[PDB]
Amino acid sequence: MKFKKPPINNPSDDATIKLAEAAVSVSDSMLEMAKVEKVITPPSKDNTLTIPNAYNLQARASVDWSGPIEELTARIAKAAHFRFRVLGKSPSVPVLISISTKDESLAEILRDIDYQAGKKASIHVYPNSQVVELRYAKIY
Amino acid sequence: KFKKPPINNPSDDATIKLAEAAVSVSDSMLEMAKVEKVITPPSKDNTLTIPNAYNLQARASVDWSGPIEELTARIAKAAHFRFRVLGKSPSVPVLISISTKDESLAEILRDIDYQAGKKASIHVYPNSQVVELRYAK
Amino acid sequence: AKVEKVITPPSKDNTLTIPNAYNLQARASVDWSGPIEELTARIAKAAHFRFRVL
Amino acid sequence: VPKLPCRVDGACDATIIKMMTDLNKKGIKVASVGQNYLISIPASALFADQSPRLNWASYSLLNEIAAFLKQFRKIAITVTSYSSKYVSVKRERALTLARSRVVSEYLWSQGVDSRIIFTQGLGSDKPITSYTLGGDRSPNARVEITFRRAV
Amino acid sequence: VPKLPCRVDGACDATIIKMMTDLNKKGIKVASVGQNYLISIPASALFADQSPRLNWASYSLLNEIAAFLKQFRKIAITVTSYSSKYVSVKRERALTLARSRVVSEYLWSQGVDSRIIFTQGLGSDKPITSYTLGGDRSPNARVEITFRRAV
Amino acid sequence: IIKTGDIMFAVLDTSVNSDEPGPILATIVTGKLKGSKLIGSFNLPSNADKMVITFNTMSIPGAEKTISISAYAIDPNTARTALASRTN
Amino acid sequence: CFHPPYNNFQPDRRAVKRVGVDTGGGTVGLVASIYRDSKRKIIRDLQKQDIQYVEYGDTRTLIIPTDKYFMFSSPRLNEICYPGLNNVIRLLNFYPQSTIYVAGFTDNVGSRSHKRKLSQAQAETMMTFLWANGIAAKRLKAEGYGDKNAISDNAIIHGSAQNRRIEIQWFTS
Amino acid sequence: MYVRTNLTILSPGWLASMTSADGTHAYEMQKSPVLLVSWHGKVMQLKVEGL
Amino acid sequence: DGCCSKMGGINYCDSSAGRLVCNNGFYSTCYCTRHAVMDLQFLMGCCLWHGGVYPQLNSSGLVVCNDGYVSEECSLQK
Amino acid sequence: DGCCSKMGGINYCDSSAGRLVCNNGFYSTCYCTRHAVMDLQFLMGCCLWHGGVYPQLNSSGLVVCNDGYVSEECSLQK
Amino acid sequence: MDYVKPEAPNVTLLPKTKAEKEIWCIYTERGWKNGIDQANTILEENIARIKEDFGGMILYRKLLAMNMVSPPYVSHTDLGVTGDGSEIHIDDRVLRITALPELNVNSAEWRAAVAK
Repeated sequence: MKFKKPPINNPSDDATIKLAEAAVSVSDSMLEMAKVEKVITPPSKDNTLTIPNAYNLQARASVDWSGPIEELTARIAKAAHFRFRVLGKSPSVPVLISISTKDESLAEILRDIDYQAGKKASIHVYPNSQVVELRYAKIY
Repeated sequence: KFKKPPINNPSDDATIKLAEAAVSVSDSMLEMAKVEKVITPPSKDNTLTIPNAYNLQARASVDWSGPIEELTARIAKAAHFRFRVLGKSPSVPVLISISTKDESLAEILRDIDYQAGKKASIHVYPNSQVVELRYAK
Repeated sequence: AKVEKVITPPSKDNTLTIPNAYNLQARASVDWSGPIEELTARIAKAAHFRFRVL
Repeated sequence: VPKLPCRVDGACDATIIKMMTDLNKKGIKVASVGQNYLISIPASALFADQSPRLNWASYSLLNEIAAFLKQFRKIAITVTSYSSKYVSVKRERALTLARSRVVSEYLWSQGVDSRIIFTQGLGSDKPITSYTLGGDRSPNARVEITFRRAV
Repeated sequence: VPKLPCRVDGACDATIIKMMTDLNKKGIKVASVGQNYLISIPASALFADQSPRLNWASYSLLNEIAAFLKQFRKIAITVTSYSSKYVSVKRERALTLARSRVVSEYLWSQGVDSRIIFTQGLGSDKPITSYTLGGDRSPNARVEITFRRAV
Repeated sequence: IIKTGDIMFAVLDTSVNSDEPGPILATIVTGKLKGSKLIGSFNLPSNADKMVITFNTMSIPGAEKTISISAYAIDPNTARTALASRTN
Repeated sequence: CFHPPYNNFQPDRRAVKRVGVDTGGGTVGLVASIYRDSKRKIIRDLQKQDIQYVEYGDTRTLIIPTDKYFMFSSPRLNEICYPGLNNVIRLLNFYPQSTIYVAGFTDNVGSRSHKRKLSQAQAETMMTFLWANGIAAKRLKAEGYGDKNAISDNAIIHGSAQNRRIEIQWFTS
Repeated sequence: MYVRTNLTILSPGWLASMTSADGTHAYEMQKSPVLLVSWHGKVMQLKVEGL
Repeated sequence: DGCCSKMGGINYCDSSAGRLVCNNGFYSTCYCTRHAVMDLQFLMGCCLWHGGVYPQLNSSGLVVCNDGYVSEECSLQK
Repeated sequence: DGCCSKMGGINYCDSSAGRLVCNNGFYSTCYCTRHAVMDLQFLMGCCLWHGGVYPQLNSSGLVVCNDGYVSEECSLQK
Repeated sequence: MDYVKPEAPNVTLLPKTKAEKEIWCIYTERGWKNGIDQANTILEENIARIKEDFGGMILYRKLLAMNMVSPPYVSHTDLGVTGDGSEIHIDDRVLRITALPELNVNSAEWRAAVAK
């Protein structure tokens, strides 16, 4: 007959509380700015065409990387048994990507990577030659 | 017998909120990058293709930082291809840095074209074994 | 306050009512500050209507 | 120097060779050459008959596997699965893929400090013997993990 | 800070849970969901047969539920009633409305710390029992009060 | 600014008998001036009821200066002027 | 014996092992078995656990915490509270004619479509587990709502922790 | 005095005030040891010392 | 003294609520932080509804507030 | 203390890795140089993420950073 | 937050009675509480500061999408080989921003938003 309420956990901490109370407004701001950006510009194309899937891309990978692109892409090409190609010249300021995913396709990881690159580097794959090429953009 | 819980698991009410907030901001920035990245189809790309003739299959370790005309002249002499130009040289030449330890000549030419960009390009004809360096206007 | 308050009849309210055409039944989350012309042109294009000004 | 670590925490070579000898007497093979190390495990103690579903008693085995794994330093861990020819190629490849996915997911749930986890299976493509008498009782139906100790 | 009260005035959680347990043993429905509490009383213990006249001894129970409600901080309480169908629809609608008015007026005379008391009466519009042989002796002849414990 | 007649602490670590006057050093341990050293002397009382220290020459580290604020001693944790020693 | 994976969805004979280890008395084993399968002891066990059962009127309801019963941000299920799951199916075996509704609820933060899809997936996997326990699909309705009707408040951390939930409702007839 | 909150002051009167996107208010005004606000339709006092 | 008494006891204090969250799933009536909802209906302090007491050291017993209003009631009489 | 226990003992310190190497064929756990890869994730000191502490002493009790920031937790007060 | 742990306790006047020992203990406890509050205050102010900067950057991005702020404009000047007979630089590029971003006054170029 003793009363209770279900959701009970370990006791929390006030700094985490204040972190949550900041992060909710940060996430809300991100949500509305992403919505207004999606409205204010209609997309037309996706990197599915530039990076088409093929065989031996089904080997899954879970990652936590926080460095430059090139070592990570070298490990990817080593696991993928595909030839490596680099175009353009490396800039002075390095390009650093933090990725924390869970067991996705290699093609989707690569599409995430080029989306992270944006307008600095681009990714192409030639399955006719079993190669993967990255290119630094012409800039300044 | 014993199945352990995850070690650094979000077992706290603040931590799960922080985690889903992280998921939200990551998804927002992901679709921002998706809607903002601009590409071209791989049929409309204006890059030099690979003629894949047998003379281009040689390998080299080449480091260079300077002009392009003498460079592709040396490449054509190494490939036993005749070489010519098409246009007039600008006052400031286009300087291309190359650093490779092992590469073949066709993709060497492809990255040369990629570094050249809009100001010049290269055509390679394997019917009569020639190359030309075409300027812009 | 009852005697000094003024009001308007609900029959003679000079507010444009809802014509309830089916293109007008959509929802939006919109914040805007400023002029009126871009707002009415954008909501006209959202409504897929023609537009005019007098 | 007292403000610096004398040794990396959670590391003791006597315990390393102790659990290495325990796994050797258990039967799971541990191969060490240069610095790249391989662990070969039979699948019969891990799963049921041709199924991508674990056993309850294998959780302590996975626990001590992760205890061995958190001991070292790494960058990438590669896990691959192998089976026997049963009906087709596709079913067996999917079975090995599911087993590799499950073991990689549980290992990431455990506190290994890897940066990259690669998971895949092959089925019955590269047998370690021509002794094709057994199915799930054959020693070639297996799972192998591979990594390299860094620095 | 000693001038600041450690707890809110006139409250003790042990007293609250004790009188809540006593009232649940007395036989009235107490429900807690999140921070929202709702109390249901059978009307046969409160009124006469289909009439808005009050049993005189029931004001002790009214004082008890007033003392229980004194321990909480709130703004809005919904007071409604339900009944059986006797002759019409309007009869029990007016009866439930008037009984809600009576109990809300006495509660407002007593020590309510809220700001809004809502009075509605519907009668026999939402039955909650498959059993329908009783009239006022049915459990559907009832009153209820809902609120949220705010902050 | 140090106010006219406030409190500070020091530590005495080098001993002397009250026979020949000379420099004696203490080190201020807390407060505004940190790492400071103070040299001074003592006086000879004709009566054996107490013993006090004449401290005059102060040095503050960091800046190479020498001010000469003069101050005396009190017995710690008794707040008296006596010296904890033998008089027999 | 027994299997912590739900005893492979097999109907557990709890009485025979208890009366065997008690006869190793028969009467005290029988009264212990009826004490174990007695509904009030099951309800007190569910009160010892973090799952809320309410009976009032013709409707009976169950409230299940998503955080303590699932892995985070996933329709996959926690594999620890399976004694709670076994007691859930043991209690729900008593009423083989009521229609069953299950619903999911989440808090206020995130994409609206994400909240709706997450709650729908959680309700669907819960009703899938219930269907696998033996009850046919004609009595089952799964709905996943987001922040439509909050049982708690989101401006308080503890209330927001209380907010996400699993609701089970069933009538009498 | 500069006060950031979400409530609305009653007693002293402020020279300026600002409204956020979330309805939180900021007030710039003269100093005071006390404030009066309405929280949820209920009046309340507030004390600030060390002016 | 006993906030979650005859209960599971104290779990923690939520400063989002400024309240003692008990081991049982209900907030206690006790506050922890000063940033909580304490309904204040009576207070202390001289020179109220002013700028506070003017901080000069008047030689006479007459006192004034920072707004200029004279709080002779708070001041000693003569 | 004991690094190469249950082994052949410590053979030598390889400074290219900065680590000990035991008398078996394997690398050890302990290190010998400070130019190695230790995962230092806890630090002390004040005026961090700034220009460092100010080397010139302060007449007052406050402490400024070389960036110009004030380290309040490194500053004492009453 | 910075962290210099002090491990130097010095006593001015030692406690002799249990009453003065008790008031010393509770005043030490109250000072412990005060230091806790000050740490929370500093943390909260820094939280507000970094949230302010993040909100300012994301509001700049959102207002640029709202077409109220000019983008920055930056020119490039490239030169080939340069230097004396002792020093050479193969290609130098000098990048210089010439037009800082700013808000506009002409209201007509402001595209609003819509949603579904």
